[PDB]
Amino acid sequence: MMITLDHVTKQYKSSARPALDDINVKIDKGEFVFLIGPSGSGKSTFMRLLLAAETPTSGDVRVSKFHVNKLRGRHVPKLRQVIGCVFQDFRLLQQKTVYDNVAFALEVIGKRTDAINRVVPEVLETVGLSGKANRLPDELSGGEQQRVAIARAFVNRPLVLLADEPTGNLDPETSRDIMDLLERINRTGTTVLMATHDHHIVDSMRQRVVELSLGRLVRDEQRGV
Amino acid sequence: MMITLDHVTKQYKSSARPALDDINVKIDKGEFVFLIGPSGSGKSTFMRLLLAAETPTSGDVRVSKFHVNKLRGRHVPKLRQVIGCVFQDFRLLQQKTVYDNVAFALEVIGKRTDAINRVVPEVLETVGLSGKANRLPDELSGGEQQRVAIARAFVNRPLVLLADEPTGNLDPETSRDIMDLLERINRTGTTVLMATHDHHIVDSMRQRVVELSLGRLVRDEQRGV
Amino acid sequence: SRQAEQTTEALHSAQLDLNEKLAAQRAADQKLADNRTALDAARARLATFQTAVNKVAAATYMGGRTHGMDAILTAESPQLLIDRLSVQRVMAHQMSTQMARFKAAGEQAVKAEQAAAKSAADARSAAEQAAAVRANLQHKQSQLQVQIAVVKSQYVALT
Amino acid sequence: MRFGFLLNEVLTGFRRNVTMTIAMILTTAISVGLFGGGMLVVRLADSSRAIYLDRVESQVFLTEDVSANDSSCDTTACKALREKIETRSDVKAVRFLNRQQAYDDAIRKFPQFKDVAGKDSFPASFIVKLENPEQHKDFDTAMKGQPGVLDVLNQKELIDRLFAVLDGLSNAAFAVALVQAIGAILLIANMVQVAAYTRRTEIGIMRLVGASRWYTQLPFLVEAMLAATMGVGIAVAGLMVVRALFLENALNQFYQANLIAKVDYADILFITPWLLLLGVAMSGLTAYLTLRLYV
Amino acid sequence: MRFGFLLNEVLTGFRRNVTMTIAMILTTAISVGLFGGGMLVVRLADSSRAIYLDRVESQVFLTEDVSANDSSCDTTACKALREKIETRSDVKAVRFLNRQQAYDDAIRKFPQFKDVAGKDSFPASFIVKLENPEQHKDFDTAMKGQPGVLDVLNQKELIDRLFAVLDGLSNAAFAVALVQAIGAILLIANMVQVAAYTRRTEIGIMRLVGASRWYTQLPFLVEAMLAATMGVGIAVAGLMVVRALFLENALNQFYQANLIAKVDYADILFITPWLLLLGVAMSGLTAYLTLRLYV
Ligand SMILES: Nc1ncnc2c1ncn2[C@@H]1O[C@H](COP(=O)(O)OP(=O)(O)OP(=O)(O)O)[C@@H](O)[C@H]1O
Ligand SMILES: Nc1ncnc2c1ncn2[C@@H]1O[C@H](COP(=O)(O)OP(=O)(O)OP(=O)(O)O)[C@@H](O)[C@H]1O
Repeated sequence: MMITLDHVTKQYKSSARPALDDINVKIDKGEFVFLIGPSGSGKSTFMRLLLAAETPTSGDVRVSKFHVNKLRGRHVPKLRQVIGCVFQDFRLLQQKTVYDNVAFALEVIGKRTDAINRVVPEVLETVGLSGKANRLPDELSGGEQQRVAIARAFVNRPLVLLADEPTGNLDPETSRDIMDLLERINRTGTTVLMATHDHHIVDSMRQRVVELSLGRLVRDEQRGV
Repeated sequence: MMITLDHVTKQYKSSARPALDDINVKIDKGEFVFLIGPSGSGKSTFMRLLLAAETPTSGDVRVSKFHVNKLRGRHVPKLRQVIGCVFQDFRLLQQKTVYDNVAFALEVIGKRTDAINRVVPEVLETVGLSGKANRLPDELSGGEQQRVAIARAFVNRPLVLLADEPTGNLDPETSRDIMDLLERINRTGTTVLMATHDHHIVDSMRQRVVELSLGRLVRDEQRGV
Repeated sequence: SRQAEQTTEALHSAQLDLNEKLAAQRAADQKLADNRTALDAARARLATFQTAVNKVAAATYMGGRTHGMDAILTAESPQLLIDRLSVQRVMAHQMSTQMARFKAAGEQAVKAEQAAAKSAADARSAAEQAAAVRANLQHKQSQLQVQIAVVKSQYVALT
Repeated sequence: MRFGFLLNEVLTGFRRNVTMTIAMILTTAISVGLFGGGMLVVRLADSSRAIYLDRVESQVFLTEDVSANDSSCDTTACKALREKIETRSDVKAVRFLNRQQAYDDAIRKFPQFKDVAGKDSFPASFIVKLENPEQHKDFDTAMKGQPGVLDVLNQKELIDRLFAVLDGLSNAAFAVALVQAIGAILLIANMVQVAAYTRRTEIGIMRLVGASRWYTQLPFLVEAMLAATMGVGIAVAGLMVVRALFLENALNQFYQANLIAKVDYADILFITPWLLLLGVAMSGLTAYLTLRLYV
Repeated sequence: MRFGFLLNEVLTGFRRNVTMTIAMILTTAISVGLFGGGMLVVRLADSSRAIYLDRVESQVFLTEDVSANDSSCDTTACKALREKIETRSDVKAVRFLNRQQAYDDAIRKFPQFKDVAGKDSFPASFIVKLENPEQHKDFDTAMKGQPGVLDVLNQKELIDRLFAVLDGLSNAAFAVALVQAIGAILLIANMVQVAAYTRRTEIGIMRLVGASRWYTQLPFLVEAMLAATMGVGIAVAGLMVVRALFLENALNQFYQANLIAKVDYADILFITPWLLLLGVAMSGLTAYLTLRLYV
């Protein structure tokens, strides 16, 4: 009944380090967690297993629903409405407008056209981007390319907001306004998994931390730095 | 007779903030140097100006062989002989061998077959990757993809190296053996523009730093932190 | 007196060879009276037929273009075309039979020429062997004169 | 249902990628137009053969001894070959033909061979009319019960052999049209292999937000469907303009000749929806599996 | 230096692309095959004019007392017939022909009388050219009933139709080959675009380390040159198998009908080098001039 996964692995063709070996990770509703991981360990596979784009070699994936290890492909697209994700290089279409990209995710799900634009300024004002909303994303500077991507990821009412490194090509000054931007999102409606890359920003707001060293649990207390 | 550019601009189609307006930077011979700034600084446009893949809107660019603002397209690959570069995506062919990828950068020039392999074992020990020469890069882990990417422009003697953020995709635990690589390259005699983006690595080795803010140099002192 | 009486029966018995030689050259002459006559008839019928086969061969030069797709090109109506094939198919057999008979007559003429050459060689050989029969008769049949000459001198001590 | 979003989506796809679909729009037009031309050539052949089969009768040759007689048929043999052939099913009208008549119509309607055609070369014949000239395989095989004949040259079969130049061209056009079919099937199959490379951005977004596996294929599908319909629609125009420029000039002289059943404005349109129902299905067989097995 | 280092990447490009590359083979094969077929059938057109007469021509046949005896037109009987046709303003010139020139030209117009058929059979002709090919209804029927003329031939009617249907399909095949070539010349242009899409790493690394401008598009042109030669090879292979199996039922019959000229399988060798140069030219003209402004 609880939305978590455990005991997973991923061998592909060559095993070497088969992602995770024996994990028992559990996440609760409305938590702000990190993910400490070396670059040769494998973290994006763990987020990929949450999106069920890769079949697990072991264990069971289960979020908000029943067991999704043997999930039918017809029930795969009815899962991804309550799961939104972000990437590194912003995943932005340069031809569309700023208001067009944020009104693209809810448009393809399929509902009434009048309800499409009723939530675009309602989420555009919460991300601090209610302004220059008809400009091309190339005209926008690099400090707000993610600020339309997060709002595109939050066009609906999802359960989890997992984040595959929103920063990484941003300043430490320009990462302050976007790590706490997810904090109000966490405390209002959702749980959030900001999978970090470094350790500088981790011991700053003193929140929950997860350490994954080649699939091994190394630091899991959900308190302090 | 140094290798430096002055008073650069790049209007493109829409000017807005056309990269830089007027610079007076100076790079010595075998002089290590950063290039730090905000997210929308135009590091990639500065790299493209240094490779002369886009003509400057004003001023001239010089790398102490010719004034590269108005060179013929015949002489552009001869400019590109002494210039190497690195990126985020590592620019690695996923099918050829690790010894094949480094050899690819010199056999595209074309000489006798002994002369390619007279330097590849002589340079593969310089990067520190002493082994895995018959290994595919997909089988290799992520920490040495950037190492073999850096150990590609060293099949010849590049007079000026330039880098466009090797770090960011490398963790601070595993960038410890790649930040000191650039000092070992600098002490041989060739210079590199280590264009970093974060500030944790700037005040760590305390070398020459050129600051920038939307084309305006915040500070330029070429010493200390 | 035995020098002349030993060849008495030879003159009586030496008529058989000249009789059979005369019979052989007579047989050669009577076959010679028919063989070139048959050869002349066989070449003469083909001689009368060249002026017909070349005329029917050159007859299609003055507008006889009807031996394929061209026969519908000179047609104006299907009604005059559907009955045209009924005579075209039987007319196209006519010069085929003419060429077959022409090849047969040429082979027969070659056979008649070979037979005439073989008969001429046989007649030449028959004349050559028959000439040798009457060549030596001038001294073969002169023995009777010797017998008549020694008949008067055969009297012992003048009777 | 938001039907109007796909209208601007296909124009965005055509604007981002035009240089391969503007070649495909020509090559599938030829790939279906060769099939349409071969189909109308088969139509022309069977139409001309059907409209000229009705005036096809049967002819029989006779032996020399029964054809060297007088012109009127008075002997016992020629009525003996006449009274027992009228009592047949396909036989309805038998006309006796003489010897001297054949040297009249083959000279007046054919002013050649007037001095070389032998008199004892055209025998008497019985022209026999049949209601089923295509079903003449019984009539030629039923002639062993009639003596006094030489041969039958398969009655009058010299129509399909006459039309062999285009009978061997129709299947040639079909065989070279299957070459263009097998050269356009894979082109439709790998249209999307370069189309997705041009719009990897939003197809990834629309995959992670959770669109349907059926609904994710329509922007890659109707851009092939409408292009295939436009391909057949330009193919019929291209066949129309090549017909009215090159083939009709070669068949204006067949109006007075009246030897071809010909084609018109309606024969091209009688097969045009038949061309659409194969061209659109030809696109959609290999535009549907190339997403479900490669994407 | 040595050219053998260019061979071990075009094979890898063919290994990674098995669907774009063979569509090239078929798409050049169809255009080259249609252009070669059109060239072959228009060569059959002007090759067939040697055995026939042009529109500005006429034929007439004289008797035996003028053609055989006094073979040169010198008697007053020949003059009074030769100069009578110039009394009316309908012709331009006559031609001196006789039985001396009757068998040297008999080989080309009938391929069956080179054997011993018989000498001195063709009569004198004296062909005349008339500038008004509309008064041919009564020009031939003016010699009828007059001694000195054996008969008259006027074959110029109803051979414009066979010329028309012969060259109309040539013009149609030229149009279809042209529009196929227009559809294929930019298929050449997007080979390199989808190749730069699917091989984006090494083209994007050879320009950063510094390569010569020629060697950037050398492994985009070497495979195009061999693909063009493979396409023309499959085209000239496939034109025989459609000629000898599906089309070898009419032109073989036309040898006995003496309609077409001497056409064999060796006639393609006169156009294979032009076709070979044309295919690689139409490949390289668009494989090089596209990539000038991209880099
Ligand atoms: N295509 C692949 N084939 C084989 N193994 C793969 C593949 N992709 C990922 N892996 C495995 O996943 C791990 C590394 O994953 P990946 O390369 O996605 O980076 P990561 O460590 O998760 O971090 P990042 O989010 O920074 O890319 C290794 O164990 C590697 O073997
Ligand atoms: N293709 C382009 N054409 C014109 N201007 C561009 C282009 N790419 C970037 N710019 C301009 O360059 C500036 C920022 O460049 P860009 O967004 O490429 O990042 P950057 O500062 O070079 O950093 P990084 O290389 O680390 O991503 C902005 O003024 C932006 O408008």
